[PDB]
Amino acid sequence: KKSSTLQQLISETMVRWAQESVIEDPELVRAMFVLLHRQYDGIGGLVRALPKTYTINGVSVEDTINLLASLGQIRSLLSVRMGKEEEKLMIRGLGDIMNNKVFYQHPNLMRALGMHETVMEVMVNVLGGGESKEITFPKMVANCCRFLCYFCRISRQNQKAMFDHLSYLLENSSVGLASPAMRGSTPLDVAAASVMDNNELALALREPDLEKVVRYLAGCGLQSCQMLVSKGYPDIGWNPVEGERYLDFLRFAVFCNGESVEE
Amino acid sequence: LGVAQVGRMNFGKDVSTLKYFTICGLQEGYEPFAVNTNRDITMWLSKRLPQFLQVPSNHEHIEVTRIDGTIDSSPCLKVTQKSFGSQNSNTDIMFYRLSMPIECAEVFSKRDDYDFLMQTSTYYYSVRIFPGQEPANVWVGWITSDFHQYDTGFDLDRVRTVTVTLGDEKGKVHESIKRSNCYMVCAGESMSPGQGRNNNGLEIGCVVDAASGLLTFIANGKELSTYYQVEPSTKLFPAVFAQATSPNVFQFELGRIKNVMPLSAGLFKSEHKNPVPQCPPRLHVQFLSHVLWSRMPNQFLKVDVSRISERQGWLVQCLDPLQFMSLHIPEENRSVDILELTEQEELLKFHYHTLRLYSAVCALGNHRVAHALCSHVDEPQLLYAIENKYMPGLLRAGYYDLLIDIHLSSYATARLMMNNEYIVPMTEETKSITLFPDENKKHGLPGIGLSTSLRPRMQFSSPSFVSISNECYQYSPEFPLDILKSKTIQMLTEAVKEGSLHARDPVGGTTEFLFVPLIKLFYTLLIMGIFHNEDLKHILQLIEPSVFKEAPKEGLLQMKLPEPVKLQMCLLLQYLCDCQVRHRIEAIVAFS
Amino acid sequence: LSKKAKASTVDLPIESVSLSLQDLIGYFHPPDEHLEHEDKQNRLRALKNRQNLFQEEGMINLVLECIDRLHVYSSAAHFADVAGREAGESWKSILNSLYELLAALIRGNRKNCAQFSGSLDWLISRLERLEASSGILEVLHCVLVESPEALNIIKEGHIKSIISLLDKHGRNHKVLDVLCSLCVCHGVAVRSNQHLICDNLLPGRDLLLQTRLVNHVSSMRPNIFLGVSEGSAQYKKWYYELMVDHTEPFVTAEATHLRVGWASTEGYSPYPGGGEEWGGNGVGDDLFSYGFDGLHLWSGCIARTVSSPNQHLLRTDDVISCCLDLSAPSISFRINGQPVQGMFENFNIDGLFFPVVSFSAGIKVRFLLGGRHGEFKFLPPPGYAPCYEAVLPKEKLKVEHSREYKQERTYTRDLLGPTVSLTQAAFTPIPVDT
Amino acid sequence: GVEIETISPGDGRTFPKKGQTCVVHYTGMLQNGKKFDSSRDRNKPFKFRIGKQEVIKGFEEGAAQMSLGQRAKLTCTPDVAYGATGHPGVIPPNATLIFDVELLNLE
Amino acid sequence: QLILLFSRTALTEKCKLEEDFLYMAYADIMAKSCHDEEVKSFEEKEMEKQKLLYQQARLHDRGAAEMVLQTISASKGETGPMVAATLKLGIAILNGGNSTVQQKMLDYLKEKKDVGFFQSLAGLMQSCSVLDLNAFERQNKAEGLGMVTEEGSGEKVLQDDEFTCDLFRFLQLLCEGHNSDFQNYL
Repeated sequence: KKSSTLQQLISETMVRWAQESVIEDPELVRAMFVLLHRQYDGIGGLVRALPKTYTINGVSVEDTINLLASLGQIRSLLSVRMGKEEEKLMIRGLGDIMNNKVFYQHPNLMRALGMHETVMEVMVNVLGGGESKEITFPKMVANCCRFLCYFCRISRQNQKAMFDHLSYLLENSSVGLASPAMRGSTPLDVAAASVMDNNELALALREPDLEKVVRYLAGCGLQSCQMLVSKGYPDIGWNPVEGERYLDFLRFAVFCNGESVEE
Repeated sequence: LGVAQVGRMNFGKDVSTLKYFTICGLQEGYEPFAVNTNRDITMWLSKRLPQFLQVPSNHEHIEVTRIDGTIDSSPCLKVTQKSFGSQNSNTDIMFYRLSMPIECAEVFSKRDDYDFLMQTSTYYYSVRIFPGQEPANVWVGWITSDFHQYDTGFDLDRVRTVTVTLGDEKGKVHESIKRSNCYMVCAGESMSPGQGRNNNGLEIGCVVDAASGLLTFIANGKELSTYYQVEPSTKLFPAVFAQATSPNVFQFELGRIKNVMPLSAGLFKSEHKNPVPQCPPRLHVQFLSHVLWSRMPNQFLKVDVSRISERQGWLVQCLDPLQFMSLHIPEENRSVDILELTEQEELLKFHYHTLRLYSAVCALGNHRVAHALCSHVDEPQLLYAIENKYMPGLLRAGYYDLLIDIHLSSYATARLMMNNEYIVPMTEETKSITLFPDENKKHGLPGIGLSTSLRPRMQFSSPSFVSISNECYQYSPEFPLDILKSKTIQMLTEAVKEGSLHARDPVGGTTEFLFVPLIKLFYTLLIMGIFHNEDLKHILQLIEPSVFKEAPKEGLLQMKLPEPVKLQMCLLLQYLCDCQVRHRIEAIVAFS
Repeated sequence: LSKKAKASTVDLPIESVSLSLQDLIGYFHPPDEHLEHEDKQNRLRALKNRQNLFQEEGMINLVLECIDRLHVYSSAAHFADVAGREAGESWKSILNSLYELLAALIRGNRKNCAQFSGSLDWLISRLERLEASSGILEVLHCVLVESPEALNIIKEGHIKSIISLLDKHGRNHKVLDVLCSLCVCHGVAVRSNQHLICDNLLPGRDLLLQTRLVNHVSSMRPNIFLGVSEGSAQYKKWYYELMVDHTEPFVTAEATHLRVGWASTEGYSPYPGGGEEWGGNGVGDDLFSYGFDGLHLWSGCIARTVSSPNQHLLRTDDVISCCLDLSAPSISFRINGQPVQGMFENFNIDGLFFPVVSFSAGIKVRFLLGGRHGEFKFLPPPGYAPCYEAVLPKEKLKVEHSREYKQERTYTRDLLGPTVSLTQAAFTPIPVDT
Repeated sequence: GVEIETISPGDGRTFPKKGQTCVVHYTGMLQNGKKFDSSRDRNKPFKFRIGKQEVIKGFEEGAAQMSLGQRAKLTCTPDVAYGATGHPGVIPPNATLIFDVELLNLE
Repeated sequence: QLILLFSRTALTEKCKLEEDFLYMAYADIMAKSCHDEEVKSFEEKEMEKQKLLYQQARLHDRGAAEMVLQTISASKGETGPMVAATLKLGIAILNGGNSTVQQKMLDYLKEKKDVGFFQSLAGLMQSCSVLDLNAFERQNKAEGLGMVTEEGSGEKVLQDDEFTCDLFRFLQLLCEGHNSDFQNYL
């Protein structure tokens, strides 16, 4: 009989092409074999699609459309070099996303869309391209950290999802530590909010992660603050401003829900 | 064809038209030249009208030497006769010109001083006739782009000229304008004393006032009586017409005189305020030549001529529109049909890279740059480039990519980025969705159906450059999407019909050039989702008729496609599979 | 040598440097394409290791130092004046070899391209020099493709210098490729670079080849050939009219073309002179033809606005009467019987003149040639004769294409060679001197 | 400072007024003769409201002095069209614009 | 062609072995095909052995052993799903002490003088996990306070038992049958 089905037709076409010619293009070979695997693994398509499937009521359709448009703008800003106009657009998109009610009402959709990962890599771009050469675009780092702290506070599962990015955040836990008016807007603040008042996550905290913070605090206790002495502050031997903020994260790591995590 | 000779060439596109092919040519196995072709062969003929082209390095008569400009010497371009004093030398007047023109002002206003040098619009170049070369055989001055007069006997009296005399109502001529393509003087008449060249090379100096259009000539430091007045916006090319009486003929000196700017400033915009004379590599000597081909158009205007009556005279009637895509060379003030670039390789390559730069400057949602580019490349130009069958393959691909990037890429990328997410509202339309269209468990055609999953909103902005608003810059420029759909469908149908015959004349010259741009535009439209119902049915019939028959012409999948075409058919099949997955997800949500 | 020491006493290893540069380029030659995958991978690994070792030993700075100390001399003649004549001969070759070596050292190496950012500003400053432009451009392209830090450091001045390279050196596709690489690298677009390139290149419309759609324009002429010569049996004054039965102002996005007037031939050849057979050119687009579109007088592709009562573009039911005076060169027009306050004068009369109309699609016009070939709507000006009076006694007047090729089947198309000169157009009676 | 050539006459009676929309087809050309904008190319009539500062002032009064059904040539000096800054990417600085404008309808 | 694509991808120069979904899918497909699994007859046992040998030949005739060695070598001692799939495919093609596969694997290594293969093997062994009292006690405390377990297996303790077992089973199959040459080569 004839193929009568798209899956059968695709399988026959790929097999026939491959056995007809020795394909010189590795991209063509890869595409054909991916398509063949998709035809023979139709279950896997559902397995990958259903976790990304969300249903909403009719009343929330307009708000979901607006939030999706904002998320699309933010996602499309990933393919452009970060500048002043890009910073403004990303900030306004984030602001619209906070102001949207769906962000609060449906944390599961918000997590399924991978908004936290998008804002994470947006912050990663600037951190990599402008931590060592002084913090360029500080407003982006502050806004991204504020968004990520609100994301953690929305739901416990969002906090657990952000807990998986702890190692990178603790690596970049020296971005805006000495600068004021950025309290609650630094990667250390996001790291603290990823573990704040969660016994399971506090227990899941490892020893090397705490060792990293202890080393940072020892460095702050030994060496003065370069940016403060550049602005002209008197040169004392140690760094109270950064030391206090590291001590705050250690406090949040060791104390949970009125009790002390002994481990 | 010789003088008064009439002939006809038959390429045997229609084999029946060949008179003697059957008796001789057919049995021996010879094939008609145009046997496996779908469209008429483009015929190139010898150009009657000579054009200015750069002197070849292998030219057997003329050699051009670019003498560098030292501190004490101006940059020089020396034209010499290679084969002089030997047999076969051409003792005919040779017309020379410089590549770039001086452009007069749009509106004519009614120790060197630096302020004067900066505020002046007067430019100067000089020509040195070497000793031993008769100045009566040498002419110096300016010409326009309209100059195409190749006569072995040239004199200033025979130059083409016209005097437009605009008059008032009662008849007074309030202005009279002389127009010509040759504003030049003879060095022989400038040599009044005589022996002005033998002791030292005769030195004609050409002075042009771009602000007033006044052309004055100075010879050996004294100002000649002959002068010219040109109209505003006239483009004047430095030109020397000389008949060689010496191995060394003349020299293009690019120097400057007191209170006058060198030619380089008026030629080049970057050097507008640079009093030091310059001879950039762009400036080169060109000569009038007859070795050039001309491309006969594939189609001509259909015009009917007949005698209505003795009283009514002869009727001339043209009613069917016909257009061609014209490529303009800026510095030479010339225009050629873009279809000619099948034989000018350097222009074709430069224009393909220009199209690539156009596609790159507006890449990744640069909507303001796309709006700006809509001025340079208009939608009728894009449509003509997309549909034309005689277009070069490189330009075809470039224009397809330009159309996609300017008008479709942003929304296509947004939909591709939101593709793997299924946010479906729970409405009556969603609840009505089922896995199978009817009781028979037979899959419906992919794409066709009712999909309620949320999708990005498609918005476009009108590209108008007379408004002063700024909200229009966001959103991609608007395009006639329905016309694009219909033309893409008909092109795909024609390509499917023609490619099965394996013609030796595919659009663009290769099967890849024929299919890859068309299939790419088709895939972009499909991803955007502009196609709806019956259009998608025609699409599925074209792709694979037997499988997608709705409840022997072969489709694309079994047409022996190249690897690049296969790579895009894989993308199309991938999108169809994604559509099926989305339909399954929506049916599951409906059951839930 | 720069310290003005004697050339003879100082040693300059010209031949050794040239041979080592050739050997070094061979050392850093990239793997060839026809090789197998494993061999190509091994060669690529060896090349990468060589580049890394050279960069760690800082040979790029040494090459830059040699290039800088060679650029102090502006020409091979200058270098042969300072150093030896052999050095002057080899100066250009050594510069080219050094630039090729730099390109080979930094090609495909992300770390080397990132370290060359500090020197990129130094590199672009010599882009204008003709002896190093190609090498500098190749190095710039190699750095821009690999390193994003290069795009970060590139600024408006560097972009304007790159564009001035096109402006001064002419059309070069490599500069366009460099500009393309300046916009997007590794899938990330630099919007500032895009905006700068657009705003500094596109609006000029003087370097890139401009493109437009032009309506096809055809010209139609009668058989009559009108010329003036000394002692010739030809009348100097002629008159004809054009009837505009219908015209559509916009059949397409471009305005409809409709021009009427007189045109002349080059010499005595019957073929119209000065114009191309096909294209968008019509009456008045060259210095051999003279036109009137209802609002302007056209000659040499230049239009001047001419006044007229109720002046307008040629519309339906318009009468255009064209007068040609060959005794004193003059072409005058009268629209709808009213004089047009403008005329062509003092043109070249060494040729044959004929009536001509140029048009695009969307017209319907009628020639009124006088007599039984059209009835004049208005009386001819005194002295002027109808154009039907110029037909030779045996020939028959007809209106045909001005050019020899028209729309027809290809195999039925009559290809035409050069036509004979129409010397018998002007009958000059020359008696035999006796 | 708008130079008005008439190509085709209009009724000469129905001029645009305050608070009216003008429906026009226009073709924009630089002084050198190069087209930069055309509503006929897009095949859509252009609409603007008199006195709302929606278009450049040269084009504004150029259409205002016109009549219904009139085809006119509008020459806008740089002081009434984009100034010395120009339009980025389309109109160069200090450019004089020529417009072929037809007043199709007033509504 | 697919096995050659995988081999070329493994032989291409990368700093890290990127995860390839096509590879994880097709390596699993090939591994399952090569094994396809109360007293039974001797003829039945021989038929099973011959069918297993034919299924393994279906792959190692097309270059599967070289590809699975190349992937392990390119892994550079980094534990991952790619390495786990490669080890499973190697075990599938090496089950039963397949002498032809052992000879092909030894000959390829001897010809190419591959040091990265053994370096990656040592790195993978060093990266293999063990029992963790600290993690087990933290999990027990988390259950004592009664929080819901995200995973009940406590996989943080003994992170990759299957990966460690597959890694050592691959090396055991490499020496099955008293293969003295490869025993000395290791």
